[PDB]
Amino acid sequence: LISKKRKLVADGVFYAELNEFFTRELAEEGYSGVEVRVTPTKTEVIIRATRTQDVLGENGRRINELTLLVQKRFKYAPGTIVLYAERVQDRGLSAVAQAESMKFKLLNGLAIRRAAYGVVRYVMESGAKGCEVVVSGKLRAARAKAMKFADGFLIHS
Amino acid sequence: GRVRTKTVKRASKALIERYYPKLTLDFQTNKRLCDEIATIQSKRLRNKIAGYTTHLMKRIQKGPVRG
Amino acid sequence: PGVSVRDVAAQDFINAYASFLQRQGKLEVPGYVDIVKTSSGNEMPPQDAEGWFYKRAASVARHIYMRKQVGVGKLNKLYGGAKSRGVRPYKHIDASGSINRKVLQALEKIGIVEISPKGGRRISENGQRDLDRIAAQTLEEDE
Amino acid sequence: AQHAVILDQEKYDRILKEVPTYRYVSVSVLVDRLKIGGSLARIALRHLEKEGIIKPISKHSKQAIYTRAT
Amino acid sequence: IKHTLDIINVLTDQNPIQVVVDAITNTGPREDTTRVGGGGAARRQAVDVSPLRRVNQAIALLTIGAREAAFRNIKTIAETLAEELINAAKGSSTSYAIKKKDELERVAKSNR
Amino acid sequence: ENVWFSHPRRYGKGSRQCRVCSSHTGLIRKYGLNICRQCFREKANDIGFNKFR
Amino acid sequence: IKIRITLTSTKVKQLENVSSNIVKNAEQHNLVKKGPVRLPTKVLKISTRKTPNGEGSKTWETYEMRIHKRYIDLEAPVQIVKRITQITIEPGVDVEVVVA
Amino acid sequence: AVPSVQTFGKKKSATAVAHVKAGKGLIKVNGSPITLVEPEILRFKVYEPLLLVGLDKFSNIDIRVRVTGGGHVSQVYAIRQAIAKGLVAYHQKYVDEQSKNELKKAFTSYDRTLLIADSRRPEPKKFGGKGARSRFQKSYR
Amino acid sequence: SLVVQEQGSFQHILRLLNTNVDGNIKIVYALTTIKGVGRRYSNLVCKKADVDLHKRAGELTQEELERIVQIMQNPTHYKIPAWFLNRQNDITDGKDYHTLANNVESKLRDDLERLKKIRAHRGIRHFWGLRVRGQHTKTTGRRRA
RNA sequence: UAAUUGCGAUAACGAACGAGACCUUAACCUACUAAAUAGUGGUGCUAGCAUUUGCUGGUUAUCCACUUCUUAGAGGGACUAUCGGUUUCAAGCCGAUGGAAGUUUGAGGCAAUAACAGGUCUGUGAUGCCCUUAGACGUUCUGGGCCGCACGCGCGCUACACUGACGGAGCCAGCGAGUCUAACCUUGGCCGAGAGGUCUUGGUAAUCUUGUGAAACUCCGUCGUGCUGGGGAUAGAGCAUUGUAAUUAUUGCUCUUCAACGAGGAAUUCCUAGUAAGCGCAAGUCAUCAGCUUGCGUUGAUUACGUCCCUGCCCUUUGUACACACC
Ligand SMILES: [Mg+2]
Ligand SMILES: [Mg+2]
Ligand SMILES: [Mg+2]
Ligand SMILES: [Mg+2]
Ligand SMILES: [Mg+2]
Ligand SMILES: [Mg+2]
Ligand SMILES: [Mg+2]
Ligand SMILES: [Mg+2]
Ligand SMILES: [Mg+2]
Ligand SMILES: [Mg+2]
Ligand SMILES: [Mg+2]
Ligand SMILES: [Mg+2]
Ligand SMILES: [Mg+2]
Ligand SMILES: [Mg+2]
Ligand SMILES: [Mg+2]
Ligand SMILES: [Mg+2]
Ligand SMILES: [Mg+2]
Ligand SMILES: [Mg+2]
Ligand SMILES: [Zn+2]
Repeated sequence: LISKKRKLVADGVFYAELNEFFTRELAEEGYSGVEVRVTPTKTEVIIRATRTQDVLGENGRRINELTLLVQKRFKYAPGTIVLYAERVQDRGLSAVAQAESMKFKLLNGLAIRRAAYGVVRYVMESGAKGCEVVVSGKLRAARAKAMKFADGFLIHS
Repeated sequence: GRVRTKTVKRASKALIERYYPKLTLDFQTNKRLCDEIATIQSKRLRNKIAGYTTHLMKRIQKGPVRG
Repeated sequence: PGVSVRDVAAQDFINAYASFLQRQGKLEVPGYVDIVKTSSGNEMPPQDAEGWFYKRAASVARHIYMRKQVGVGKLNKLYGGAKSRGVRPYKHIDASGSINRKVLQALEKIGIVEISPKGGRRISENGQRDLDRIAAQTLEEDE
Repeated sequence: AQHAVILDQEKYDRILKEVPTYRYVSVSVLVDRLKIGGSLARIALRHLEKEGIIKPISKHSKQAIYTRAT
Repeated sequence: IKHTLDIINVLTDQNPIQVVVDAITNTGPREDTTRVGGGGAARRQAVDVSPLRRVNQAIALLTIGAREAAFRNIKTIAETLAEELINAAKGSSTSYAIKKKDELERVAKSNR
Repeated sequence: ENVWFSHPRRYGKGSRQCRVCSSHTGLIRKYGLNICRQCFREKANDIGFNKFR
Repeated sequence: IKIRITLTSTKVKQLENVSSNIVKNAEQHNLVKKGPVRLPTKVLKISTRKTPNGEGSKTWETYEMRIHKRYIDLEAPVQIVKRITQITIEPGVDVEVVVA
Repeated sequence: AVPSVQTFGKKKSATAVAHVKAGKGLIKVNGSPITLVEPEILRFKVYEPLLLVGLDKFSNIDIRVRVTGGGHVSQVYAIRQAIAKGLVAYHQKYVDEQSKNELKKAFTSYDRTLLIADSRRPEPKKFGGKGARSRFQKSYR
Repeated sequence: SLVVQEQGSFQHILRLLNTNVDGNIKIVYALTTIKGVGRRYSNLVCKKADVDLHKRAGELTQEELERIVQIMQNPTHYKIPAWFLNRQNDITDGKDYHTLANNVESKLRDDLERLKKIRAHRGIRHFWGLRVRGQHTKTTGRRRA
């Protein structure tokens, strides 16, 4: 018994919280997004990632624990929530996936220019019209600055 | 101001270059043929292109036009 | 040709019907008349001291004649005005509920209005006929 | 200003003798030329209209316009 | 305005619209002056006035005079505008607008 | 002890917090979303609020 | 039988295609229906300061979410009622069916 | 059935809907006669559709107007526009084009807003100022 | 529409409650010059005393003026509903008064003196000369004395 | 040209970003699809006034019909159209007509490269380092403070009154918000001067609050040039509401008190049409508290249709002993 305004805002904030949870825990699985589909008797959560075998685990054990996690937190009845994993296409055309891969390369210890040119070459090879990666912060010095790496053409307005 | 940009001007010149005998000195018919003979994403841009095309057809009727 | 309240201008109709009610003299004017202000947003009582209750009665009777059914809260909003809140900005303030409730009850006792389904007060058939007769007289006075 | 607020015999027969020979009669006309208050001016305007010395032109609130009757 | 026209017709038997247009034509300022550079001090150079500006400034002078003479006064604004327009239509020099117009023209004549 | 945390938190700013970051200040409570203004500017596109005019 | 179907999405095109295939299924089954009544679009606005702190020019920013609501009245027997409530599932479109 | 047309007039948020049918000459606004429209300083503003063409045009028809929205003066303007457009629409449908053109010419020669709605709309207010154009006072020290 | 000829019985200055009440102005706004008598109270007292409110103060009879001051001095006897009274449920007697010409300053002095002698915060505030109703004093009231 | 917008010229040619295009909103549609959560007409039933027949209303299960008004979806429509001037006679500009609309139609949203040692570690379970870490700078509880008043500044609100105050009448918006394991928006009836109380009711909302019956405004009166019935600061007494709690008064109400202020010096802000200004309303904050803000409509002017004088901005030339760059 809820108004339509509050119901639509509530499932918007549910989508936002679910996306934040998935991007916090599935960062090393190439998590590229989430989609929600409400259905009579069942709501389904489609995770769009790259490493679906790591998202699933053995006999989908990580899928079962993720369903149980979202169930326990969002107070769903047993059987009412179901999660599926799906291998996203065009991985080069996914800014979240490219940003996470660059983050993990920089954490492992790759040079900034090498990592950025790798990601821009991969995105340009994947058929994009343009790519642009910016790295900001303390780069080799205490004074912070920003480095830009672009290829192709990008529009802004 | 009513200065028309190079997208409108270039599209109008290309339309006249390859469709001169088909199109007329009337904005309504020029609009009705331009929307089916070219792929323009906006009704506003189609109207601007057809209007500049009609203007250039009047120019062509009063002697030849450079370009 | 027949007349109604809608054929007569509001001000002179209300004046004529208020004078008629005062001359008839059976409206049961409450008694705290000449004490009160008619609104929390007012600052002085009505200047027409010996009247003004017949004016409010004629006004609410004509208002209920034009509408379907009117209650005390609608009347309080209708007669409320801008209160001067001293040095702060002005604001709309509702009028006194006791005055409007008692004049509704007085009109019920003289038979002009009645309790309506879907709440509030609607004009009765006797109220319709004598408001129409007052309209006829006040439209004939100019002849 | 010390405009008279009650009227006596000399003010009464003065207003009765020279509210004629006024082309335009109003509240401020009476206040200025006879030194009476605005309240006495409004009452005198209604009285002189009721006998008929001044003829009304327009009889709005906040502005009363009268001329002489001839 | 309606009361003003009634008062005008009572005070003078003329058409009040004719009195209004006579007031405007009489109190439009025919020459004025404008500020120039003047080498660090303000100098004023006499110029002519276009007819539209004459009409605009005539209306402004008439209504400003009426509003100022009605402020803090027992006379109403309609009455004050009535004698303002009547005196301007006569050019009687007891009009605010007539005195302002004369002062502006005199200043311009000095600053030719 | 029962003196600990015994003060009422039934109304006012101490009763509410940002559902994302637990901040008491700048909270948007419209439509029952209970997100602080900075966190809301971060997550508005995810929630469904977009800029048009 | 007096059923009413209410659709309350934020996606105009998905809403309109759900309404269209419901009404064409109804006319295919030859059901008398009141057509899709489109309620006023309700605009949910939130106005905020752009800045996270409080300095600079006081620039404000209004975000809005648009809710589009439609309803269709149907007089159809119960088997087509269950088949209607089992068909026309669309992501982002909130559908509810009520009787009497 | 009875010959009749429906028209409307507009000014800002005020809308007046006029039913013009064959009749005997009654002009009513909100159920009251035309001679009682509220700002009597503006009563001739709704009289002038009747006066420019003559009352013989209104002798054989009767008009009922309901006006809502807006304020007092805008409702007056919407009423006059609805009445004039209703008379023109009636002469379009049931009388001839010569009479319709003469009515349209007289109304247009007097006032274009008798038939064509004034297109001026409010400008939205922008942040940083009380109005659409006006800004808050800027101080430097 | 009714003009009347007044005689020599009009008086320009009349004395009520040790206050020079001016004639020449209408009775309710004339009686407001008595300290403790405002517009509402004066209007209600004139209505209860049954005088013509249109009348100027100077042309009223002496019996009418005495009736007015008797009603002012004993309002509850003449059916004033007691929430008109400026001193009701008073701290000493417990009864409803309406203080008048000099009694209003006397009772204000009494109230402030009671607060000062029990050393309440309002009384200390009054003694210092500051605002007592909790207003900010950082910016306003600089030339208050 | 609003525009490195274009006509063109041309040691450059071809491109990219920005501008424009775009998208949202406001204006038009008696053309399409429709609507018992929008309306209108007619027929039932019914009230009043009249008298053939009329006028004004009430009642939706009383049914029928329609979509002008209202709401959307899909579209249409403007492109400076047509005509006349002017210009190497090009891009364009000016006038008139038509038109719902002809300042890129109005208003926004989005918005480049390069930067500031601008602001923000007090939005963040964003963070490096430093500090602290158990009589802690963690956290909680009680009570204070953030409001303290000789003064000096910046936003504002009420005004100095008659183009008004007061009193009766008249009587009209648009944007919105609202309760579930809760207690929200609240109609109607009764009590009360009021604030408020109480018994119910509708509404999870184009349905109910709500026609948000708003205020300025109109119309009749009262006052009458008197710091006056202008103004309502500062005080006193009492009654209520929110809240565990109101004392340094939370607000609301009643009576009383009735101060400066008589249009504001140098200075200085904002603004070109439904705009300024007047006027209120909803929302945010929110248990309570707007003199604030974000929007909304109501009433609606004057004066430009320019210039580079002041303050600045863009482009070109030019001088430079400047480069943290005329502070
Ligand atoms: Mg009122
Ligand atoms: Mg005001
Ligand atoms: Mg004056
Ligand atoms: Mg404004
Ligand atoms: Mg019926
Ligand atoms: Mg031409
Ligand atoms: Mg634009
Ligand atoms: Mg930060
Ligand atoms: Mg502080
Ligand atoms: Mg500021
Ligand atoms: Mg006052
Ligand atoms: Mg008034
Ligand atoms: Mg409305
Ligand atoms: Mg507080
Ligand atoms: Mg508020
Ligand atoms: Mg604030
Ligand atoms: Mg040199
Ligand atoms: Mg150097
Ligand atoms: Zn937060």
